[PDB]
Amino acid sequence: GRKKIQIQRITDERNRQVTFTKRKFGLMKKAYELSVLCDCEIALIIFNHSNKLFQYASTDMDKVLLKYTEYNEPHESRTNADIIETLRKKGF
Amino acid sequence: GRKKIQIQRITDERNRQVTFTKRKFGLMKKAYELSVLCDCEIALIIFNHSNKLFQYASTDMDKVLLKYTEYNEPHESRTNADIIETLRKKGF
Amino acid sequence: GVVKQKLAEVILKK
DNA sequence: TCTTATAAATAGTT
DNA sequence: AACTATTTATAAGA
Repeated sequence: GRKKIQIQRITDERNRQVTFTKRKFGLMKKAYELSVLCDCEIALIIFNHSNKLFQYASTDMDKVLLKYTEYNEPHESRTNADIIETLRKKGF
Repeated sequence: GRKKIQIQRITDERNRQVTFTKRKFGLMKKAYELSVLCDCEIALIIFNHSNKLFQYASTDMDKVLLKYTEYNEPHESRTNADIIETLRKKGF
Repeated sequence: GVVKQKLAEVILKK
């Protein structure tokens, strides 16, 4: 972008909405590419500020969600805090 | 990158694995930023080629999944085909 | 656990 | 809503 | 597993 932004809540509603649309498409496009490049199945569930649901699935949402329910093994689990901790670890 | 790659499955197992790890972190980072910039809640479920599960949630995976189950309305739903169709809509 | 249970419960019934 | 200057992600090398 | 040159994504303008 023209300028580096801080990761913090956008106050201007229009800007936020504009950002939301563009970055969501951005995010789904990165997920498409990941799913194709590395033969992955991916599901993505987003609730905006207005609790409206936006979903993406590489192929079929219900297939992924059920396979999720069948999973019984300890696996990788990440949250915003993990990501933030991982970024502080390496700035350069 | 050093070169433009085609979006198509990576055959070299090591490369694929290397790409997978980097792009997954890439994807989770974009999800964190979306969730903070636009005050949205996000869950992400990935099954790799080996059907191993990797998951991310902005805050709490179980909270998002339950709110998903409670959803009772037509919403936006996208697949790889939508993305690919939209990439012809754009271009240059 | 119980959340996994509840998710499968609602995808099924469709 | 487009366009583009600049920031951020990443493919290939080593 | 580093590094960086290049590609990609995107913030701010218009």
